[PDB]
Amino acid sequence: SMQDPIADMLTRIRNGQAANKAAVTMPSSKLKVAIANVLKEEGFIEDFKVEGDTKPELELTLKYFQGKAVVESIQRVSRPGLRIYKRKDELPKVMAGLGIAVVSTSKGVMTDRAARQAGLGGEIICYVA
Amino acid sequence: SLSTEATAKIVSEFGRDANDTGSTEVQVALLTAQINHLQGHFAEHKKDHHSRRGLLRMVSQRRKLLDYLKRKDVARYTQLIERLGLRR
Amino acid sequence: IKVRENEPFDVALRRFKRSCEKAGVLAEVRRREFYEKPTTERKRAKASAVK
Amino acid sequence: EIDYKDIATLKNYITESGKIVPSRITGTRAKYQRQLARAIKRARYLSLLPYTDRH
Amino acid sequence: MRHYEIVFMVHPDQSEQVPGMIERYTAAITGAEGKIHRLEDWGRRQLAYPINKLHKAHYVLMNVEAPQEVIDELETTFRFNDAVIRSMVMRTKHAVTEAS
RNA sequence: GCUUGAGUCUCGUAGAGGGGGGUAGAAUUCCAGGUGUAGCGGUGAAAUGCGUAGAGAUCUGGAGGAAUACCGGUGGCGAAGGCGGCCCCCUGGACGAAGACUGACGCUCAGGUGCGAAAGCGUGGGGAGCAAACAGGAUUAGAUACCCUGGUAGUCCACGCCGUAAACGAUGUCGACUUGGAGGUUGUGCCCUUGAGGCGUGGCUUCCGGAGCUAACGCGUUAAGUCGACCGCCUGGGGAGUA
Ligand SMILES: [Mg+2]
Ligand SMILES: [Mg+2]
Ligand SMILES: [Mg+2]
Ligand SMILES: [Mg+2]
Ligand SMILES: [Mg+2]
Ligand SMILES: [Mg+2]
Ligand SMILES: [Mg+2]
Ligand SMILES: [Mg+2]
Ligand SMILES: [Mg+2]
Ligand SMILES: [Mg+2]
Ligand SMILES: [Mg+2]
Ligand SMILES: [Mg+2]
Ligand SMILES: [Mg+2]
Ligand SMILES: [Mg+2]
Repeated sequence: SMQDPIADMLTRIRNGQAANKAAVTMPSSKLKVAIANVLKEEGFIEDFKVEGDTKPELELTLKYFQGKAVVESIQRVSRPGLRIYKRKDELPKVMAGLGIAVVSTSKGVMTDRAARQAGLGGEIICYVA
Repeated sequence: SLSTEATAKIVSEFGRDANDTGSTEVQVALLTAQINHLQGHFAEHKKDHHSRRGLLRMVSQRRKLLDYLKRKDVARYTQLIERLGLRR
Repeated sequence: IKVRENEPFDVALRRFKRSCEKAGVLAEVRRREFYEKPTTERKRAKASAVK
Repeated sequence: EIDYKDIATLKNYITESGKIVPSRITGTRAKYQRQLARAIKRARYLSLLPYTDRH
Repeated sequence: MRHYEIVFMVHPDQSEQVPGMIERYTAAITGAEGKIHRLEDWGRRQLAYPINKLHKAHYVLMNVEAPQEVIDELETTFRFNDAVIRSMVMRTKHAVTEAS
């Protein structure tokens, strides 16, 4: 039933945001981390944090610009029921360029801006603008 | 619903030490034991349709747990059903 | 139900009857059985008696 | 409440008629109003309390 | 081994048999190594309503710990026996003493 | 391999949860009798009906079946159906408090299987009250009705059928996330127990209400909000859930 963690991230964010909430936690995983990275690196959140050894624990700091939140929309795109894989020439570009799409390639979890540069493709995890 | 006395005795009989309560092999035997008991309950009555739901449940469980063990250690499995006496 | 009411007073003084029987359980049982509709009937004795 | 043999404590939870008294009158808690009934019923069956002012 | 409250009411005329009965039911229960935590020969008490015609009747409270088996035969002998006009074996939840 | 998902173990708690056996009081009808005497009953008004073989009314003693007043409650329990006197026996689930075991053993589920109100069917039984059918009396233009006097199946038990209901929250199951307020219910930790309590921390529930959602009504931490997994189903009305 907890069969898609990444959606739970995308949503713990989405919600916590719409609830003008500063913090947010969840059980972690290499895959969660690699994404939190891109979210920080590309600057949709302040910074993350994983506190624990036995039962690791992602922690994310939400950014807020003006009154609004920085993440205007965080949406799953691949998923257990139906998985997605675009090549390189067919990778998606969110909001015409603004905002971005997380994508896991054989050379790690990057953005579409990235993968395009890397010259390769992968599984488009989610969209974020 | 199956005396502490008896319930304990089986944990004692199927797992490592007592305390090894949740060992696969042990649950299966703990269920088995209740199921077989229950037969006499439903012998009389038979109309006790509600209680019956719990018993079927009992079996759905064991069945599931028994399949898991098989996938793990088919040795611990074979030993087990001989020992309890089921599958025919 | 019962009133001793000893010496001085010819006034009935049985207001106790408006404390249980009479149109109490007696208007109740008088007629249409009911059966599950009282459920609905009493679901207004509370949809009201909330305020 | 605690017991049906307590026809003493019990007798102030019924009307002259013998009918159990609603909880909305007695201010009694919930859990206990049941204990109370179930012990008035016991009292009644053991001819320890009338069902009825008819006796 | 389960406890029970247990109380029966013997017909007045047959009052004189109440002793022999208690004596008996006890030897019966203790017989199967069961304790006898309370006993109270309330004697002739007056009734709330008349029952079987006749008012007043000989009561006997009596808490016990004994197997769900002697409890059985008790409940029936209370039927077999016309002198007892009521009985009622009850709850349990550990022994009791004194009350009343 | 891991321990948090899921299981197992200890102790308890609440409960119209289920199956079986006993048993209680009140009422109705009936049988027998005491007293009593010309009406009772029923309606909107009436009549059919009942009563001088003594009715109704009152008292007493019985017989029998059916349901369990008060408690009783936006109370509780169960997967749904649905489950209310009391007691014992047998039994299912739920919950909570400690820690201890198992180590992903899970979620969902076409097909399949089981369950499944009332009516209805088969066999024996049982039959007080109620009551399709039917009969009589009224109303009415008519009255195959609604009202009245009767009353059979049925309603009750056993066993076996049927498998349907506006079987509804008209809202599939599971999981995660998201401001509040006032209750009801039921566990459990702590506090001069010094209050009939004081602050916590679970499960369940009722009423309001915020974002959000909605065609709107409305829903709103028990979502109709934000998300995922799986299943069922919809594709204009009629025809037809018919051939
Ligand atoms: Mg994974
Ligand atoms: Mg009678
Ligand atoms: Mg009579
Ligand atoms: Mg239980
Ligand atoms: Mg069936
Ligand atoms: Mg039927
Ligand atoms: Mg029949
Ligand atoms: Mg009629
Ligand atoms: Mg249908
Ligand atoms: Mg409904
Ligand atoms: Mg609230
Ligand atoms: Mg609302
Ligand atoms: Mg939803
Ligand atoms: Mg058809």
